[PDB]
Amino acid sequence: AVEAQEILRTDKELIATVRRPAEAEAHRIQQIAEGEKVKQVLLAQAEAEKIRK
Amino acid sequence: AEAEAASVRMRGEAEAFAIGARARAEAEQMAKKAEAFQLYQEAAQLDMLLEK
Repeated sequence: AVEAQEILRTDKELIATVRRPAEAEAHRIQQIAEGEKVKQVLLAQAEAEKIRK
Repeated sequence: AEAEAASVRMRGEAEAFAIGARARAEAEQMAKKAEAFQLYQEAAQLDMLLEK
């Protein structure tokens, strides 16, 4: 029974330790990727119209 | 970029107009050169040859 309670505790600990940080990291990566994509698109548009003019 | 393009456009247009100005001046200039050269006899051609 000691080890069964330890199983439950380590399940919850692994959740709080790696499962949620993984989701937070995924959200951070996709947010930063969105920012970088918008920045690159705007810079490319600026360069293109520079070349056109 | 727009400012640079306007700068290039205006400077190029000005220098092209200046080229046209010297063009007209040089044409009206050379017309009289030809007119003057028309009145050259053998003495004048001899002078040119002995100067060159």
